[PDB]
This record gives sequence, structure tokens and C-alpha cells, in this order.
Amino acid sequence: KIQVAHSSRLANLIDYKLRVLTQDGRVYIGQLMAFDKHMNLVLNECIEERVPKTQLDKLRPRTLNIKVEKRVLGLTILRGEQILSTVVEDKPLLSKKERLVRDKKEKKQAQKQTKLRKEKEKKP
Amino acid sequence: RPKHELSRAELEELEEFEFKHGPMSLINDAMVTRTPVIISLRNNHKIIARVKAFDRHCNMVLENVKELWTEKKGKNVINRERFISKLFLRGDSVIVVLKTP
Amino acid sequence: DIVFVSPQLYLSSQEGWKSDSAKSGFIPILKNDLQRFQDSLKHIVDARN
Amino acid sequence: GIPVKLLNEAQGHIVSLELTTGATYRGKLVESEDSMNVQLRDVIATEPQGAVTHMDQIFVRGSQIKFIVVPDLLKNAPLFKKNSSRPMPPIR
Amino acid sequence: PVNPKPFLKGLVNHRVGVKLKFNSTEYRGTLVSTDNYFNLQLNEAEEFVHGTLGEIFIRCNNVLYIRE
Amino acid sequence: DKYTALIHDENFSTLTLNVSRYPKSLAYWEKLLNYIVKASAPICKSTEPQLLKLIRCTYSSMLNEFPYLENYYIDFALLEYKLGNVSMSHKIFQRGLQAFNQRSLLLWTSYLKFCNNVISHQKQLFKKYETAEEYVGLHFFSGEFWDLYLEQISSRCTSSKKYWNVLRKILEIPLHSFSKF
Amino acid sequence: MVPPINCIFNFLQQQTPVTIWLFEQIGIRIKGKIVGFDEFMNVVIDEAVEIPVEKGTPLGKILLKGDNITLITS
Amino acid sequence: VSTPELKKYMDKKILLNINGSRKVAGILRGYDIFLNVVLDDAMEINGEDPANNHQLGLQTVIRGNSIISLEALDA
Amino acid sequence: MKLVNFLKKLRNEQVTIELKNGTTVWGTLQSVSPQMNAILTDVKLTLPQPRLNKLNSNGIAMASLYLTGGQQPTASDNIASLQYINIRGNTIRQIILPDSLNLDSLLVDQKQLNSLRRS
Amino acid sequence: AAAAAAAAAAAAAAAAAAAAAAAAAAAAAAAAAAAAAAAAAAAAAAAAA
Amino acid sequence: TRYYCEYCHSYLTHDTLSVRKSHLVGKNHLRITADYYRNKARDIINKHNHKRRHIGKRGRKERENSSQNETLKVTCLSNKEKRHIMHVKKMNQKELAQTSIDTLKLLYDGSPGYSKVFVDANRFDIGDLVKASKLPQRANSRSRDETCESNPFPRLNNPKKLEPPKILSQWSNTIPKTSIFYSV
RNA sequence: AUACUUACCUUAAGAUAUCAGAGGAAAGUCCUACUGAUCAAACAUGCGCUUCCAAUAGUAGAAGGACGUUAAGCAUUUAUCAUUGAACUAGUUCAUUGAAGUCAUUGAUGCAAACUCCUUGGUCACACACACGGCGCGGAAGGCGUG
RNA sequence: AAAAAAAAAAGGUAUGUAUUAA
Ligand SMILES: [Zn+2]
Repeated sequence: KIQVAHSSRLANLIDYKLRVLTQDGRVYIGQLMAFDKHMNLVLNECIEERVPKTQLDKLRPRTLNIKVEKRVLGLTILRGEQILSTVVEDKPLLSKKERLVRDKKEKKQAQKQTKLRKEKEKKP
Repeated sequence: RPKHELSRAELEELEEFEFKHGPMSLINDAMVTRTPVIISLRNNHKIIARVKAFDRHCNMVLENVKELWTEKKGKNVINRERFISKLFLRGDSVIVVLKTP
Repeated sequence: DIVFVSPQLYLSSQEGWKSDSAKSGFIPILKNDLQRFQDSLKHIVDARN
Repeated sequence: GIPVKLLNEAQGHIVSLELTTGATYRGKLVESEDSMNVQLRDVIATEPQGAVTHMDQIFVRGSQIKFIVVPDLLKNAPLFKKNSSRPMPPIR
Repeated sequence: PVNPKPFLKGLVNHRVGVKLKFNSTEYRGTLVSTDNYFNLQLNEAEEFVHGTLGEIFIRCNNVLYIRE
Repeated sequence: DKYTALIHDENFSTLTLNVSRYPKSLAYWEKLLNYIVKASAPICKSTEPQLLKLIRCTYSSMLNEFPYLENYYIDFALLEYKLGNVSMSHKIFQRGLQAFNQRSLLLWTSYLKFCNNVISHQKQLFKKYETAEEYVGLHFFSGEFWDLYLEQISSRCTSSKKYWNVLRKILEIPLHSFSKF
Repeated sequence: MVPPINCIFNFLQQQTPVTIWLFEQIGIRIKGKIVGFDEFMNVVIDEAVEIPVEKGTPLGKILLKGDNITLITS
Repeated sequence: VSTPELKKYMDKKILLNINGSRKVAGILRGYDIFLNVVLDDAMEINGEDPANNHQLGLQTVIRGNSIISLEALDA
Repeated sequence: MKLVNFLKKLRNEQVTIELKNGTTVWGTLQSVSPQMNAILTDVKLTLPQPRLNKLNSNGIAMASLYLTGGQQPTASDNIASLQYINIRGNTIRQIILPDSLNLDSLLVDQKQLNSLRRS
Repeated sequence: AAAAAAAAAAAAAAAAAAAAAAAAAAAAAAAAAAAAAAAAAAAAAAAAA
Repeated sequence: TRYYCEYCHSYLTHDTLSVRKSHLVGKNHLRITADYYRNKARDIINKHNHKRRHIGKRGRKERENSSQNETLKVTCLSNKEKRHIMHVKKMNQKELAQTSIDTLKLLYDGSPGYSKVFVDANRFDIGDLVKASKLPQRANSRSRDETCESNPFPRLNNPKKLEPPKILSQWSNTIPKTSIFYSV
């Protein structure tokens, strides 16, 4: 499927589509953007998947097909208290090289902003 | 006296006192004297073990752990025992810890 | 406290022109005014007699 | 942290809530603090068992909040800029 | 006008029962020492829920109330 | 309290007795109602239930005398919605739509507008619009109705099939504003 | 405005008896005379009785932890 | 650290849900940083409005930990 | 003293992280945060079977286990195998570390000595 | 003046705010009268010379 | 700490709920931020998808079947032309954004409950909110009580007849040339 | 952008890899673009390292979706409580009074299929080549190693 | 034999008023 870097922390992984497990047995799958000290994180396009009480008997030990009722909720902010564990689903729309490119161009543009602001403030 | 007034070393002397003289001195005297301790968790089963280390939060490192857990369904009971060589225990689960004679 | 009155059912001579409980078409009026209310319609009845 | 700052950026916009009790409060966000406890205006409430009601004003404790749904257009909001250039802070 | 901390300082090395919040279990024993979080140490304790227990350490979160 | 202070007032006795003397005027009904509302003005859940029972029975007894009033079914629905029970709002929308034999443009538009907020389960929500369509859909001014319905597809639906499906039907209807679509 | 712990201090000095509800799991409610309190809202109750939820047994002078406190009611 | 902002709520009759099941209604008096809320003329709401409802006391204080949602029924 | 600083020297070891759910995770261990957030690499995480003539297992842990996406359809018992699970710290109950490593070398904290050597 | 300042300001401080506003307006009128008197005195001084 | 407001790019020192609340509500910060999301929102419509092309080797069959089909002519406007037509199309989209046909409100203007519903300030659901939505109005009506007793006869030289239905500017030559009857 | 008026407010602390040895200002501290070991980051760079990267010699197929249709699909189970009066067996029906009452019953639960539509990929080069299981150019994602 | 004084505003955000062109 997908191989995550053998040493990769929550800061190394951004924009990866994640799979988030809460205490209540439901899952939030989507792109991570930010997170925090106490690990409450922000997902971009996320869908909460749930195993109904009626399908649950199908998971108890004996090819299984579970009907997982899920609903779509975009740009949420989770709470660190509820989060249990996190897994990686996919890798970002952009490669590593391309993200280096956009990072460098973004930084250069950011410096250009500071110069254009400084010299717009100084003379007038 | 509140803790935010004290300096960096006064907290170290405070923790040294609390470990040496205080409730957790029951565990400390148990670590030095090689006396096995009984620990009840909130998960409702009990480990008979020997404490190699402990800490402020009560989380502690153990050696020769023996876990004892029973379960019942409709008043049908079974006792299960699980042996472990070395273990690390997070301190929030524990409730009572006694020092065996 | 309040009585519920149906001037249609009253002028039509039917029985149930008033009730304590709220029913679909009745108008709430003050109980003490109920007697007064009857006065206001009597001439209409007097025209039919 | 950024997650709370995004909640402060969502003031005056329709948001959704999930309390850990199971209910759902969807409505317009008036106030929010750094303790994540928010107060909402003209909100529709869904009880854990589905019964839906309506209340004009509500205040919820942040510890009981589970997830908050925020208008999608805040995704590209400047909080998420990785490389950003700030000026020098004023001297006081 | 006694407050909790001087109340524990006055209950040292006296016989005190402590009710935990779970099974309505109370440990009856001579208090030894307390922490700033009101961790408890006990000698010659007995568990009531019938047994006899030599020495006890009780963590602060699980106790319901402390009585003499 | 406020209730008893409203009863002992002379204006309630006079306005009321006028209504009960002259039922079909609708001028005395609307004064009796506008007055008993304004007495209650903090109409939120705090106000005592006797007064809410009176004002509610006043609406429901007025709408029976005049089965066609659209803005009053709407207004009484909104009173029930601000008061915190949406089930009574639904029911009395159903009542107004039933008084018109399910065809009135304002009660369907102002109804579904209410229905967008208080009803999840996208399927049922759209069944409301399909029920409204086979009734009031061909109304000459119904375009703004469709503007709601198209607005609800593009927000709900990821496929975009249904938007072409519906907008293709709107093309063939001689509405007042066809050109917008 | 009347801060809540100020109100509790008005329960200490006014010597009014109080009923206090615990968490919904335990199933008992305590009542007695609140004597003094700490910053953590853990209170000492003199002449306290535990009522299951009126045959409850009398407790004593008892320190009750603030973690289990739900209501303090006169 | 920061005091919760109830400032518009105080003196207004307010309903708030204690834990999962319970719902208490009373006139808010004061509050603190833990959202401990003291109110007067408390009443415990139940299924039957006049019947199962029973008043608590002249002054009641609530631990902020058991507070879930707080709605004011008032202006 | 913070005993979590011990776990940070256990890096690159086979370990079981036994959580509050009863869920057990066997895996190779990577950097442990100061809050005891434990990040693993190649993990097989499962639930034990209480036998007791069919005692229903944790209902939340089965759902949380199927929802990792790592449970394969043809597994007869209840397990899942996946790469890179990151575990919040407060979820951990017990940690069973291997028998081979010696504690006397790892249980020495450099800050504890540093405080005594300096005084 | 009440409807304009009533929206943003709390209702409990609306009364004292209103009284302070009326007092300020009165003080403004007084200052205007004093300026008028000074103007009259200046006119008289210009007429005497 | 210090609160950096990245919309305005201006720092504010020692963040406090009062000063931060005042800045966020501030008029300048308001204009700056609103314009910011106006740009960030116009971009997603402005940005071209530019999806990647995958070209496969055309088979011998469809090259022969497509060779007999004649080549179609393509039209390409001049730069000066396409700039103007893009301007026009964009300004037409902006027009279709703001249309929102209200004619129902124009129909019921004289209804007995018109003041309780369509005025939207005096309503129940939305009524109380509009008051708090009123701006601070720093410096420098249609009441609900109306009855049917006003305007008893809706027509006494009062009303304007209903506005004619609109028409597309492009196809405006499609209209039937002459009316069926003689209007004044 | 400048000037004036009014309002709201002001500094948690400390630190920037560790260990050991030699030197400078018996104990400790500080320091040495000093010496070794270990660790970490960035940058390069390699491995017959591992996995993956779609038909045109054809009208296809792989991954993932539909908050899509068939579809009132098929098979199941559900639609408030209290008080009074009448009849009634020894619980049932009707009428009245009060309380709350998410919508749905074309619903909800389970079961399965068919169809249709969306997003994505090197739709690369050489080759149509009787083998015992390689050593074409790149891209993506990793593991390991040296500098 | 002994002796005598001190050096200072800071600067952020918001609101209202005036100025910066045929
Ligand atoms: Zn700003």
C-alpha cells in the first residue's frame, strides 16, 4: 500500500491523508494540516466512518464485508482528548521534489513581500 | 507554600523529601529492600511484582511481574494468570499498592 | 379564568357553543364577560324571533 | 496553537459541533476562548437520539466538545502558510 | 474553621477510614503520611467492602472521602 | 405576573368581546392578536405557559375562521420555531398546505426554506422538493422555488447529474423568469 | 455578582446545612455542615450522613474530595 | 487563566444540563474560571413539567466539570 | 525525575504497548514524546479473547480495530497488521519491553547524576 | 437618542450613560450662553470707543 | 506574548481579550480581511485546472476511420478580442451571482400578514438577531402592528402593474415582432 | 500617510546534543571555529537493494469513489402516557380532560445484484521475440551505506 | 581627627475630528 518514512513524526507528515481513531470507535479520514501541543489536529476534507451496532456482530471471531455508515464533514478541528491513535492512509497530491519547489518559491515571494513593504513604508 | 514561588533547586529538594519522607516512601523502601509489592489497577486485576524504578506520577518499572485477572459471566468464574519478565507500568491506572512482609 | 365561545353554534341554537377546553373554532373570552357577551347578541336573536 | 486560532478565525460564521455526550449543535458562532469553550447564536440542536429542537443562544464547555465543523473556505486562510515573513515586533 | 490540609495534618497517626469511589470499599487504618495531592499511606489497614493488610499506599484520584 | 396583568386590562376585554361579537371581520382578530403578542414581547421560553397557551389558541382559532392566510400560517410556524419545538412548526405548515389543497407557492417556498435547516437525511429533504414540484412547480412565479431547489442540489450533490436533469426540465416551463435559468 | 466559592464561604460561616450530590456512578448523596474548603473545592463536612439514592448511616467529620462533587445545595 | 464570558447571561433564568441525564434551571448569580456556576431558585427539570420538578435550595453552586451545555432562556 | 525519559532510550526495540482498551500492539519502537506519545513502525495490534464460553469482547475496540484499514478480510481471529501507528500517551496502560536489555545501564538518569555531581 | 445608544451599550449602564449625556448637553448650552454674553460685551466695548 | 494579526500584518502587543476583541471588530481589520478572502475566493475560480494529458498510441483502425472524416475548422479570436469577451463573460457571471429573484415579495406587498413575514426584521426566527446585527453606528420602517384596516381597497391609483418578464440580450431579436392587441 | 481627542491594555522562567579526556581563569563553575567517541539535521552520493508506475495487434482494463439510478428492489420489525365515564371478559373497544410529541412508514434494519457516471496513472522506449526463472531510460515511495 | 546632592519617556490596537487633486 503506502510506506511511511521509518522515522517520521506528526510534524514531518503534513497534507498526508490520515486515519484518526477516537475513544468512541469512529474514524476521521482526511488531510492533516495543523496540530498542537496536546495533539488536537485539523483535517481538511474528512469523513467520519462508523460501524453500526447491527454490523458489529459480524466482526466477532468465527471474507467479511462491513457496512460502515459514514458522513462527510469538511475542515474540522478535532480535540486531543478524544484522539486515540493515528494511521496513514495516503500520500499527498504533490511529490517531495515538487513540495521543495513550492516551498522555495513561497519563501522567495515572502521575502519580496517584506522588501516591498519596507521600502513602501520608508520613503513615504 | 505554592510551587510556583520556589526556585529550580527547591523543587529538587522538595521531590527528594516527598520520595524520602512521604506516602511514596512506601514504594521507595520497597525498591531498596527488594520486597515484592502488590498493585491493584483500575482495570480490576492485580500484579504481584518487584519494583526496579518508580516516579512522581507513580508510573514504575518492574521485574518479574505476575498478573492475576479473573472474569465472570452470569456467575461463572475463571481465574487467569499471566507471567511477564520485565514491564513498564503507567501510573494513572493504579489505585492501591501494598508492600508485602 | 377564560371561557371558549362559538357565536356560530350559539346563534344556531346548538348546544355546545361554549366549553372550558380549547376547541378548534372557539374564541377565548373573559368568563365574567360571558354573560355580557350574551347581551351583545340578543338583538340578533330578537330579530330572528 | 493553530487549531484554536482557526476557531477564533471562524467567529461570525455557521459552525457545527459534536459534544462528547452525543448531541449536535449547528449554528452561528458568537464567542470562542482559548479554552475552546464557545457560545453560539440561533442554533439548531440534535439530541443524541435524534430529537431536534431550536434555541436562540447556547454556551458549551470546551472540555465536552468533540469536533467542530468550520466553513471550508477557511482552509486556505493565512494561518496555514508554512514559510511566512513577519516584520520586526515593536519595541515596548 | 478547619480546612482540608490542616485536617489531614491533625489526622496523622490516628485511625482513619477512607472510602474509595468504586465498590464502596473503605480502608480502615492508621494514617502514616500524606502528599500535597493527598496521597495516603496507612499502617495496619483493613479492607472493608474483612481482610487485614500490613501497609498501604493509596493514590489520590481513587479516594472518595476520608473520615476518622 | 404578566398573564394576570394582561387579563385585568380593559383592552383585552374590549378587543376580545369585539372579536367574539364580530367573527368574520378579521380586523378585530388581527388587533386582538397583535395586542396579545405585544403584551408577551419577551416571547422566548421564559414566558409563562398560560400566556403561550392563550396566544397559540388565538392563532389556531383565527386560522380556522380564515383558512386562506399564508403569512399567518408562516408567522405562527415561526412563533413555534422561536419557542423551541420544530415538530409543531412542521405540523402547522402541513396544516396550511392542506388548507390550500397542497398548492400555494408561498407556503411551499417558505416551508422548504425552513426545511433546509431542520432536516438532515438528504433523501427525505429532496422528497419534500419532489412533492412540491408535482404540485406548485408550474406556477408562473415558481422560478424562485426552483432557484431554491437548484441551490440545494449544487450544495448537496457531488455528481452534478441531477442539476442537468432538473435544469433541463426548468427550460421547458413558461415561468415569469425563464431567462435566469 | 456572587462568585461561587464566595457563596461556599457563606455556607461555612452561616452554618447552614447542605445537601451535596455526587457523581451519577456512586449513587449516594451526602449532607452535613460545610466547615472549610480548599482551592480545589474539596470540603470538610461536620455531622455528615450518606443517603443512598433516609435510612443512611451517619458519617462524622469527613473530608470529601472535590473531584466527585456535582452539586452543593442548601 | 482566562475567565469564561457569561457576562450577558447573569441574572437571567438559565437552563443547563448536569452530566448526561440531569437538567437544572435557575437564575445565574456568579461564575469563576473553572466555570463553577452559582445560581439561586434552582429547579430540577424532569419529564413531567409541574409534577416531577422539585426545587433544590435557595442557593446552589455547580462544579464546572459537570457542566456540558449552558442555554439561557431569556433575552 | 521523569521516568518517561527511560522509554526514550528503548528506541528500536520490539515492544508491546497494551492500551486502556485492552488492545495490544506488538511492534518496533520509535521516538517516544515527553507526554509518552509512542510511535511505532511495523505493528500487529489485536484484542485478546476472553474465553468464558463466549464473553463478548470490547465492542468499541473491535470497531476501532476494523477502522484502522489494516484488518485483512480473511483473518479468522481478531487482529490487524499495519505500518506506522502513532499512539497518544494517555491511552497506554502497560508496556512489555524485551527480556534481553539490562535495566541497570538504562535506568541511570543523567540529570539525576548531574544534580549530585554539581553539588 | 435612546434607540441609537441602546444597541451596543449594556442596558444596565444605559440609564447612567443617558443622564451623563443630558448633563453634557446642558453644559454645552451653558458654554454657548457664556460665549454669547462675551460677544455682547465685545460689541459694547466696540461701541464705546 | 504578542498577538500577530496576519491579515493586517500588524502586531498587537500583550494579547488580551479586550484589545484583541477590539482589533478583530475594527473597521480597518474588517476591510483588510474581507478583501483577503475575496481574493483567496476569486482565485479558485480564476485558477485553471490544467489537468495532465495522457496520450496513447492511436490504433491503425481509428486512424483509417478518422482519416475519411473531414477536418473541421477552428475559430480563434484576436488577443484584443478575447480580452474584451473574457471581461464580458466574467461580468455576466458576477451578474448571475447577485440576481436572486424576489418577485414573490412584490406580489404580496399588500397582504394582511406582509409585515410579519417579509419585513424580516420583525420576524421570530430571524427577528431578534437583526438587532444584534446592527452596526455599532458610531457617529454622524414597517412596524409589525399593521392590520388590514389600512389600505382597504388595494387599488386606488396605488399599484404599478407587474414588471414585464426579462429577456436575453443575445437572443433579443427572437421576440415576436408585433403584439396581438393594442396597448395604450 | 500626518496631527489632535477618547477608549482598551503591557515582559512565565530557563536552555539550544551528550559523554570522556587534556588545558586556562582541594572544591565546584565557566571557557577552549581544542582532542576522541556517540547522537541529530541538512546536503551530496551509491548500491545487479524493495515495491509501483494502464489497451491500441484494441473499443479495453487497474485503484478509489457516487453525499448516483434501478428503487415504493427483496426479506423483516415498528408508530405515544396519565385521569373520568359507558359497554365487556374476570384484559378489550368508544367518548371526554391533561402532559410531553425530530422528521420520516415511498421510512428504518438486514440481503444482493445490475447499470450509469466521476477522479487518478510514463496510457515512455525497445520489442511480438520457446523459457528455468533480469541486469533499457526515467518518475513515485521506502530501507541500508559512505562522504 | 571626620563630612555633604541626580541624570528619563516608553510604545501597540481601536474610535471620532482635520489635512494630502480637476
Ligand atoms: Zn488585524
